[PDB]
Amino acid sequence: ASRHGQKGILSRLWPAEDMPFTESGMVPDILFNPHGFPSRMTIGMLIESMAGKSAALHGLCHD
Amino acid sequence: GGLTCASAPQGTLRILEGPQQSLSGSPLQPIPASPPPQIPPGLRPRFCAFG
Repeated sequence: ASRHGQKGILSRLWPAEDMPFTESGMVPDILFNPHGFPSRMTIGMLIESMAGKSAALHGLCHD
Repeated sequence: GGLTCASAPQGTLRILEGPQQSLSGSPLQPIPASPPPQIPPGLRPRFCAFG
């Protein structure tokens, strides 16, 4: 789950070389479907994603 | 010692302590607004693109 009430079930442990790596070098760690959003309307997982990415890039903890 | 009766009293004065004046101030004292969040000073790109 997350902290925005959005359960997932672990379906497939995908090998790391098959993951979509980014332009910075990073693989992801959990892939989340864009079809869990529009019926559930958790905007708070979007702001938490931007917020935690920007807090891990600055040494900050965000309010 | 007979204690005869008397007429009907006209009015009844009620003595009571006065209202609490000068307790409340004429302006109000609110809790101040929690500030909007600031972009912190000293933010720079620490990630350089590799290679």
